[PDB]
Amino acid sequence: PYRVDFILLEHFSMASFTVAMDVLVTANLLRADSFQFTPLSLDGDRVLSDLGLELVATELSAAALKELDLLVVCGGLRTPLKYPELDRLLNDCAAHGMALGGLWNGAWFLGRAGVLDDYGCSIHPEQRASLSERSPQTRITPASFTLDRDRLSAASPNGAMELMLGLVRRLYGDGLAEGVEEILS
Amino acid sequence: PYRVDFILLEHFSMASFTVAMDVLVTANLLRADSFQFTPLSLDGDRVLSDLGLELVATELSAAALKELDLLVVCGGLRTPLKYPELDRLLNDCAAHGMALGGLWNGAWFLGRAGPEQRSFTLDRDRLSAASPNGAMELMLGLVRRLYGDGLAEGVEEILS
Ligand SMILES: [Mg+2]
Repeated sequence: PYRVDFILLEHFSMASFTVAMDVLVTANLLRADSFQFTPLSLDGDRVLSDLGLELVATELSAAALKELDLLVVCGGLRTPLKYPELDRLLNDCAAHGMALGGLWNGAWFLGRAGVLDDYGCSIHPEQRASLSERSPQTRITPASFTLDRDRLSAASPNGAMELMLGLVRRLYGDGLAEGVEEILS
Repeated sequence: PYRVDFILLEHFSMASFTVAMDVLVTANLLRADSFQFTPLSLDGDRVLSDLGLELVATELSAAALKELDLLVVCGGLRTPLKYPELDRLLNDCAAHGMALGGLWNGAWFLGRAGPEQRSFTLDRDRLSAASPNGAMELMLGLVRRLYGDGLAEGVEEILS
């Protein structure tokens, strides 16, 4: 069971998050227990999305990240660029051997944390300039998603759907991913 | 501001419900105070979506259904075909002319009045949709009607 958790930041792109989840759930629909996932919050059991809706989430536990294969930072247009704690948290997750990710502008955070050094990534245009300024060793891919080793990132909802399809393809084959796509699309 | 409220039933289609909300929030981005909305629950302040995620909602209230210009029934595949209160309450809302709608198979509950056979359709003041994509056009038509093709076309360019 590939374990992936999503850190939902305030004003996170709901469409980015829900489409990525759809892919992982639909994958399970055709192939049992392929993925285990959990929405996570840095502070609280509720996170507000860019749609005004709040989602219930588990309060992140530095310890309970240990059993993870992938930690994804979910941001959005109005997502505040703070959360200084994410820097050592992601660095340690990177040291531990975890794959790391970001939707919409989550790559900005992976960038500041120094975990995209000599890696490609996708990020929303609004934060492209800052990401390059803070992380010179990070390359900006001229496309909506990026699958570079253990660094997965997307700049848009569609990029996020392709990103998780890329993940499904890399783990269980073109067969499952192609099947997942048929249902969703 | 036009008022639309969504009743989220257990296992409701998240994708279906979210894209609908996207159209409205987006319209508000292009034209302030265009819409107002609230997710509603028959029991508890939390509802399990079809994706395993739970959204915080507001428990349904009759006295509240006074400033509502539209009410929608959001359902999903594994959603149970029950909820008795959906007869008195729906008919009561129709008893006020109030607009009513349904997403995915939330039209079935509409059938207790007027593959769950029983993508979208806008019939006078009774809206419907049987797919996430149908939910999009559904709310786009709502905008096209209450505000025109201009604002409606603008929203369509953003979501995609
Ligand atoms: Mg720092």
